[PDB]
Amino acid sequence: XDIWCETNKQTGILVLC
Amino acid sequence: GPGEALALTEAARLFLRQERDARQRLVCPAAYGEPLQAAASALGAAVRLHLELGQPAAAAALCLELAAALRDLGQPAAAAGHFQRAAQLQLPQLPLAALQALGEAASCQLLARDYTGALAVFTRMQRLAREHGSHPVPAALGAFSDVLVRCEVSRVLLLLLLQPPPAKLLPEHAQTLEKYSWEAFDSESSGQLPEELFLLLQSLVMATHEKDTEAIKSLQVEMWPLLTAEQNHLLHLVLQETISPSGQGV
Amino acid sequence: LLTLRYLVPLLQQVSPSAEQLVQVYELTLHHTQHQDHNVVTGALELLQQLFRTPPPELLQTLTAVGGIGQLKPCRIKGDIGQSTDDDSAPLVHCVRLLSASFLLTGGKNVLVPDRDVRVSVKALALSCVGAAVALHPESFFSKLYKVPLDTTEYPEEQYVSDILNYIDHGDPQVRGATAILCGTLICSILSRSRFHVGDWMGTIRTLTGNTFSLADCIPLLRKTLKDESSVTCKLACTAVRNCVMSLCSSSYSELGLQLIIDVLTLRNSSYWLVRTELLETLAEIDFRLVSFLEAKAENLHRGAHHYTGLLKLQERVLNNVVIHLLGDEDPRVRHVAAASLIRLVPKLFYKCDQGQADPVVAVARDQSSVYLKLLMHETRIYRGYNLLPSITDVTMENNLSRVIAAVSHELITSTTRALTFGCCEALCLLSTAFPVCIWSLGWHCGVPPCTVGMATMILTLLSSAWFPLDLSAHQDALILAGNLLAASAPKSLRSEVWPALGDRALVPMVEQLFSHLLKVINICAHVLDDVAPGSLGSFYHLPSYLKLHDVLKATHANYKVTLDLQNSTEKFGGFLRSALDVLSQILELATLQDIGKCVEEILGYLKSCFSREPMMATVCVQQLLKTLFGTNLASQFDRPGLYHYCFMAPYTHFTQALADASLHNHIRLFEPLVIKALKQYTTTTCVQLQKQVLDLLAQLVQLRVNYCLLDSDQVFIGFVLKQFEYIEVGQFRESEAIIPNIFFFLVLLSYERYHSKQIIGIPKIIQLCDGIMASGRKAVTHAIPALQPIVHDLFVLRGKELETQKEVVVSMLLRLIQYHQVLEMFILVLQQCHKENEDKWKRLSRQIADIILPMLAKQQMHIDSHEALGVLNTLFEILAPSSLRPVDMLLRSMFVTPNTMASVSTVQLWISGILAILRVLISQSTEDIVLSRIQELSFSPYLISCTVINRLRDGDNLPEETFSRFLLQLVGILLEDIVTKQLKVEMSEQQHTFYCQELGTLLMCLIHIFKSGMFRRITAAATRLFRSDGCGGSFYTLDSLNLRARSMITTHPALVLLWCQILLLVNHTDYRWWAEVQQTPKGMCNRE
Amino acid sequence: YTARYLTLGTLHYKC
Amino acid sequence: XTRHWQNNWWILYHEFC
Amino acid sequence: MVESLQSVLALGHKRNSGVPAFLTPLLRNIIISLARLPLVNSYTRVPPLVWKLGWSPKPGGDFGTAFPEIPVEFLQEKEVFKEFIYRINTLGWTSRTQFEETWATLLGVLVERTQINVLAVQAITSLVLSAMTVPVAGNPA
Repeated sequence: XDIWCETNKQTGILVLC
Repeated sequence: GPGEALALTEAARLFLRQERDARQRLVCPAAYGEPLQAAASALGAAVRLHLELGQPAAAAALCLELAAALRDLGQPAAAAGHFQRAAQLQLPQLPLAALQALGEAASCQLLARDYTGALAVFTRMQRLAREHGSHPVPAALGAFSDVLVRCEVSRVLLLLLLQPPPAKLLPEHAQTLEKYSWEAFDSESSGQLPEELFLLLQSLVMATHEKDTEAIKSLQVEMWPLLTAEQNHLLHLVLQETISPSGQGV
Repeated sequence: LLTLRYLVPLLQQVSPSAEQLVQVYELTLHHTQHQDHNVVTGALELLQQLFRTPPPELLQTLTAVGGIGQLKPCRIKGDIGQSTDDDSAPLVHCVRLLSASFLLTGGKNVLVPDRDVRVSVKALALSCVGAAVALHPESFFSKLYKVPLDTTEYPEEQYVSDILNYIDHGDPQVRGATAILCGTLICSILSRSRFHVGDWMGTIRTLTGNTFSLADCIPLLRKTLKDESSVTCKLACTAVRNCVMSLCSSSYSELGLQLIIDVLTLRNSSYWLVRTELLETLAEIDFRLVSFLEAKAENLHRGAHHYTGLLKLQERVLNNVVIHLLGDEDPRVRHVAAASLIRLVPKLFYKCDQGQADPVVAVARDQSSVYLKLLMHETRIYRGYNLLPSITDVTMENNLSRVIAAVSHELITSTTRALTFGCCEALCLLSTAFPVCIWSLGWHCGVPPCTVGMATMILTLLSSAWFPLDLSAHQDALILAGNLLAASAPKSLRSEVWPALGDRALVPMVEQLFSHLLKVINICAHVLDDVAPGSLGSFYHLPSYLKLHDVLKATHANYKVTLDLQNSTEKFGGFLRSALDVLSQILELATLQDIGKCVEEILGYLKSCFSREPMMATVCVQQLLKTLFGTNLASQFDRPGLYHYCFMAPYTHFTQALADASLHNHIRLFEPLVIKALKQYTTTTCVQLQKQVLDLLAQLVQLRVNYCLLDSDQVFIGFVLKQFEYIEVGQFRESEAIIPNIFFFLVLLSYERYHSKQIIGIPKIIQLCDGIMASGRKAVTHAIPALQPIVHDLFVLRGKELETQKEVVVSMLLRLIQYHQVLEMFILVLQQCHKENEDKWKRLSRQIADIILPMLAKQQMHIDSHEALGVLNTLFEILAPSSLRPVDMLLRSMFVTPNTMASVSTVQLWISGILAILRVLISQSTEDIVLSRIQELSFSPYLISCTVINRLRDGDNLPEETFSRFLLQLVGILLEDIVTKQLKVEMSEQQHTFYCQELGTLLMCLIHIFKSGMFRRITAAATRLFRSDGCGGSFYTLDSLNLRARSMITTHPALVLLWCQILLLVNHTDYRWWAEVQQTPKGMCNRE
Repeated sequence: YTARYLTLGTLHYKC
Repeated sequence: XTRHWQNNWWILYHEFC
Repeated sequence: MVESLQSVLALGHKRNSGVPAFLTPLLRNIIISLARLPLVNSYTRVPPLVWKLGWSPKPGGDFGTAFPEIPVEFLQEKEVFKEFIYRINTLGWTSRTQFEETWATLLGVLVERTQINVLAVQAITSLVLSAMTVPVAGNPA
C-alpha cells in the first residue's frame, strides 16, 4: 500500500527521551 | 430487567386507550372504570419498579401520564395528587420539571374547587422558583420568571377570593398583599409583572377592600385579554363572591 | 440551449464579454418564437436560468435604460418594442414578449386557450416574468403594446398586470407560479422603493397609466394558501416566505400580520413539503417586529369573528407549530422543525426583559449592532469546555431558557416515540448553536446549588429499553449528554474515583456515560471486526445492548454491499464518530487513576474503529495521551433603552478607544495506532485525516517522543517534503487545509536534537514558505497560513544568526503587507520589538509607515472590510509615535482622489484608507499640529468638489475650512452610495453593509470632533459650512445631505440618529428637519 | 411579426 | 379616611368619616 | 358543537384551556339540549363521515331537515358505528319512536366482525340503561 510497503523497509518505534 | 417497565407502561397505554374509548370517544353511561383500575395498577407497578431501579425521573413520567388521564377523564381531585407525587419525585434533580407538575396540580385543584389547596401549591411554586431560579450565580431566569408571574397573579386572586384571617394569613401572603398598595414612591415596583397588569391588579386589590363593585366590573372586562382562562375564572369567582357570598345558604 | 442553461450559473462569481452574453439572451428571445414547443420549452428554461443567476455583465445591460441599444403562429399582434430600444430597459421588452407570446391575447380578462399554448409553457412564462420583475419591477406595470391594436377588435387597452388572472386557472402549477409572481412583485416593489411605496407607485402610474395596487396581491396569496392542491399550497407559502418580512417592515404591516395568521393552518397539512415550507417561512419572521405590530394593532386581534383575546402569534408559532412539529411522524419534518427553532431564539421577544423593555428598543438593538459596531481588534481544551468568563447577552440567555424549558417539558411529558426523538434532536442542535458552557444560565435547571441542565433526563433515555435503537436519536442524546456534563467544569473541578470532579453528585452521571460509551464503541468494534457477542465495555450479559448490536450489524451489512463513498448520512459511521467525539470530550475530566486499568481496552477498540473513522479515532488517541501525560483540563486546573443603544453606549465605547490609543512506559501501547496513522497519511487524499496526523505528531514531539526513532530514515518527513512539489504547482487539492499544520510540525522539528544533526532547520522552512510565495498560488489561502506558525515561533518563543532569519521573515511580510492577516503579524512583531529594543521598534515603525502610507494613498491595501479596517486601526496604535509625528505623510495619504468612483470596491477602499488616517489624526495629534501643516502643504477643498466626483463617477482658504469640506463631501458620497445603488445589480450584501459601517464610523468621528471640545476651529468651520450655499453648487448643500438622510429613515434609522446628533452639534435646529423626523401633528417600526 | 436584435438582425416570424 | 383594622387586615375602619 | 364536547368543551382537556371553567358546564348542557330540537336533531344524529361517503337523501318534515336514520350497511364500518354511538349516547332520545328506531338499528347491526358485535353489545347496554334515567326518561341534559 504505503511508502514503507513500497520501499520494502520497516517502520520505527515509539519511545520517550 | 428494566424492560418490564416498558411492558407495564405499554399495557397501561392500552388500558387508558380502552378507558378513553369508553368515557370520551363513545361517552358510554354503562362505564364503571375497570380499565382505569388496571391502568393505575400497571403504572403503580412500573412506578415502584423505576424506584427500586433508582430512576425517580422515570417514575415521575408515569405519575404524569396517570394524572393527565385522570384529569382528562373528569377526576381532577385525584389527578392533583399524582401531579404532586410527580413533583416530589422530580424536585431534588429537576426543579423546573417539578414546577411544571405543581402547575398542573394547581390547575386540577381549581377544577376540583379546592381553592385553599391551590393557594398552598402556588405558594410552594413561588418559593421554589425564587430558590432555584432567581440568583446572580436578584432577577429571575426566563423559564422561572414565567412561573413567578403565574403564581403572583393567581395567589393575589386566590387571596382576594379566600381572604384568610390572622395566622392563616402567612408572612408570604401579607408580604404579597403589601405590594398591591401605593403611598410614597413615584420619582419599577411592578417586579416580574408587566406594568399594565400590575396597575390593574393594584386597582383590584384596592377595589375589593373598598367593596367598590362597579370598579371590579370595570377592571374585569379590562383584564380579560391580559389573563389566562384559568385566571379569568378566578377573577369571575372574586366578582361573584363580592356580589353574592357563600356560606349564607340563602 | 441546454448546454447554455448549464453554463450560465458558472459565469456568475480572457472572460465572457457583454456582447457574447447579450447574444445568449437574444438567441433565447429568438427561439421562444420557434415552431416547436420543445424548442420554446428549452428557450424559456434558459431564460428562467438567465434571470435566477444573472451573469454580472449581462445584469447591468438588462436593467440600464437603453443598455443593449447603447452597446405554431407567432402571436404578437402589435409593437411590443425591441431588445435594441433606447427609451427603456430590455426587461420591459422581455416581459411584453413573454406576455404576448404565451399568456395574453390583447383583450382584457381573456386567458390564452390551452389549445394554443400548453400549461407547461404557461408555467415557464409566468416563472420568467417573476424572475424579470425581481430584477426590474417597473416591467410589470407596462401596457402590453407600445402602440395600440386595431381598436375595433380591442375597445380597451390591456396591461401586463392581467397575468394575475392566471391565479384561478385549472392547473395547480399555473396557479402556484402566479402566487410566486405576486410574492416576488410585493418584495421587489418594497425593496426597490426603499419602502417609499406611494411615491414609487405614483411615478409608475404616471409613466405607464396603470391603476394596479400592491394591496391587490394579498387576496391572491390568501386565496392560494386555501387551494385544494398541495402543489399550489407549497407555492403559495413559498410566495409568503419571499415577502412577509418586507410587508411587516412597510406601510402594509397589517397585511404582513394577516399572512402570518393565515399560514398557521398549514401545520395540519397531509403533504410533508407544505409543513417544511411553513417551518422555513416562520423561521424568517422577526418576532421583535411582530411584537411591535401586535402591540399597535387594535382589531387584528378580533379576526373575522370578534375574538376577545390578544392573538399571541409568538406563543402559537413556538408551541403550536415549531415545537409541535418535533412530534411529526416524518423525520424530515422534525429535522426542519429543529433547524427552524435555532433560527428563532435570537428573534423572540418577551415582556420585562432587562435588556429591552419595549419591542421598539428590541428592534433598535438589531439595527444599531451591525452599523454602529466599533472598529476593534485584540494544551488546547476540547469542543465543549470554557474556563474563562464571557459577556453573554441577558436577553439571549432569557430566550434560550424559555425555549429549553418548553422543549424539556414536551420531552418529559412525551407519550409517543416521535416527539421524544424530535426533542432530543432539537436540544442537541441547540447545544451546538448555543453551547452549554457559554450559555450556562440559559441552560440552568436549578440543579447544582457552571451548569448541568437536564443531563439525568437525557441519561434516563440512554438507559431505556427502546430509545437507544433509533441511531439518529441515540447520536443526538450522546452528544447532548457530553455537552451538559462538560459545562459543569468552571464550578465543579477540585484544585477515590473521578478525583478531579469535586461536585460528587456528577460522578454517577459521568461514570454512567463513560461506561455506556465504552459499551457502544465495543459493539461497533465487534460489528466492524465481524465477531459475535457471547471489561467496563463488556455487554454480552445485557439484553438492551444485544438489541443495539443487531441494529448496528444490520446497518453495517447494508453498507458493506454499496459504493456511495460521498454519503454523509451513513448511520453506522455517524453513530461511531458521535460516540468517539463524546468519549474525546469526557476524557478532559479524567485522570490516570480513572483510565490506567482500561486504556489497553480502549486502544484495542480504537484499532478496530480506525479503518472506519480514522480521523475521529486519532482525536481519541490524542485525548488519551493528554490524560496519561497530565496535560488535560483535570490536570492543568491549578435598565438600558433607546438613548443607550442608538447613541450613548456606541459613543462612550468609541471615545474610550480613542483614549486607550498611544497610552510513563504505557506510551508503548500507542505504537500500532501511531504507525496506522502514519501509513494512512501516506495512502489517503482526506486532508482532514492528514491534518489530524500532523496534529498527533506535533503533540508527540511536545511530549518528548524521540522522532528520530519513530521515523526511521526520515521516510515520513521525506514524503511530507514531496507534497510541496504538488502544492506549489496547483495539483494538491484542498491544500489550504494542511499547510498551517505542516509548518507547525516543521518548526517543532527544528528545535529537537535526538540525533547530533538538526532534522530540518529554519533556513529550509523560510525557503519552503518563499516557494509558496514564488510559485504564484493565492496568498490568503496558501502563503499567509505558512507565515503564521513561523512568525509566532521566531518572535514570541524562539546563535545570533536567528536575528538575520527574523530580518528575512520581516522581508517576507513586506511583500504581502496589503493583506490584513499580515498586519496582524506586524502587530505581533512590533510588540515583541517594543519590549526588547526601543530603537528596533522605532526603525520597524518607520519602515512600516513609509510603506503603508503610499499604499493607502493609491488604494493598494486590502481593507474593504470591517475586520481589515479594525486591524489597520490597531496597527497605527502599536507603531512607535515618532513614525507618524511629522503629519505631512498622513495628510498627503489622505487628501487624495481615487483613480475612479465608477466601482463600489474603489470607493470603499478609498474611504477605508481615509477613516484609517482620520482616526490617527484625531487621536495622536492636536488640532493645531494638523491645521498648521495643512496650511503649509497647500491642500484645497476643491479636491472632491461635485464636479470632480461627477467625472470620477463617469470614469477618470483656511485649513479648518479645507478639512471640514473634505469630511462633509465624503458624507455626501456615502449617502448617495447607500440611497442611490441597487443590491445584486450594483453592490453585494457585504458591500451595502460595509458602506453603512463606514458612514457610522465617519459620523462618529464628526460627533467626537464637534462634542469633545478639543477641535474648536474645526467646529466653527463646520458650523459655517453647514450654514452656506455649496459655493455656487461646487459642494453639497445641507439641504441635499438632508434629502438623502430623510430617504434613509425607513431603512437605516441608526445612521439617521447619528446624523440628527451632528445637526444638533452644528446648531441646525430648523423645524423643516425636526418636525418630519419627530412627526409633529400639523405602522413602520424604523420610523418609530 | 418582425424583430431586430443587436447581435442578429431584422428576423421575421410567421403569423 | 379609611384604614386597615388591627384585628383583621381585610376589614376597613374609618378615622376622617 | 356536538363534536366540540369531546375536546374544546371537555372540562380539563388540553383543548378546553382557552375556555374559563364557569362557561364549560353551561355550554355543554345548552348544546345537548339544542341538538334535541326537531329542527336539527335528525341532521345531528348523522355521523359526518357518512356525508364524506356521499349519502344524500331528500329531507322532509315541517322545517325541511327531517333526515331518516342511517342505513345499517354504513354502521358495519368501525369508526362509523363509533361516531353514531357517540351521538346516540350524547343526545339520548326525544320520544318512544326514537328509542324504537334506535333499538331497531342496533339490532340490525347485532343480528374481526367481533369488534362490531362488542360495539353493538356495549351500545345496546347503554341504550337500555338510558331508560333508567329518572326525572325525564331519556334526556342527558
